[PDB]
Amino acid sequence: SMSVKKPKRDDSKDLALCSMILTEMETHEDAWPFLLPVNLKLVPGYKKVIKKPMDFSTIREKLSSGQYPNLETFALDVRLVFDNCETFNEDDSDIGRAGHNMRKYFEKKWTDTFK
Repeated sequence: SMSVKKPKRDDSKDLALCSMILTEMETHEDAWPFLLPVNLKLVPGYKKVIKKPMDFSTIREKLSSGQYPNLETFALDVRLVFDNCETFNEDDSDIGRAGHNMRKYFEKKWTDTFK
């Protein structure tokens, strides 16, 4: 509350560390469905169904330009990528499996880097 604060966690490396995670997600062999925004002209149903499209290149530009206020807003966008994927793709599909794999890969890096 006013003039009552928990001890100050060092957040000075968070930007660099999110960048490293994101590089590791970019270079994963199963990243290919997620590298670029879904082409809304060429994929019927995407625009109407997926209310907030998100992809790794868009996260990279947001990260690089100071549009994440803290590491939690960064994780919310990464998770959005996988939540969108599950919304649109059957589990038993190459893309559906890719999204589960990448979400797992992310969540472990997230826990190991920050928890």
